[PDB]
Amino acid sequence: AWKQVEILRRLGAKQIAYRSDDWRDLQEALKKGGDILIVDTDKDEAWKQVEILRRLGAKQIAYRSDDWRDLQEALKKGGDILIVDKDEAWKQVEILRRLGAKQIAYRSDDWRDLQEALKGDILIVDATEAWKQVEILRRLGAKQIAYRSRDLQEALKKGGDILIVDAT
Repeated sequence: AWKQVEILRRLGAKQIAYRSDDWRDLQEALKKGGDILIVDTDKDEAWKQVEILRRLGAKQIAYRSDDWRDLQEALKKGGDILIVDKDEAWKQVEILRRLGAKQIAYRSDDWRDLQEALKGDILIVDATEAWKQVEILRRLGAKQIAYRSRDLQEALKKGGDILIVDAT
């Protein structure tokens, strides 16, 4: 894994995101220079990993949950980015924004649902002209375009602002 992030940052990757079940991966990706740490699932254990990473010196904390009652409590414990995963989501992100959230994020594998999220947002993409959705959202004026899991090398050249890496 460390050899794979080395070549990404040796390429034009300036922002790298990490996420896995073992917090030791979070704990040691922070020494490897990981820009952003994602937290995924138990509520109590999640907010425990937030208070420690903030004290471990993490510069960018991210929390993800479907229940917007759970994403408001991570805001207080140290979460810097809220990842919303639904027709009330536009209202769900409205409460969070008007509660102090400066960085919100929506994630989906369809740019139709991400353009709809354009109304501080991150436009996370799940993938499987495959990695060509960036040139669209960039033409729509997106400022933070993230990419999540070989296309990672390609989506960098396309213009993905953030890359997201997982377990194993």
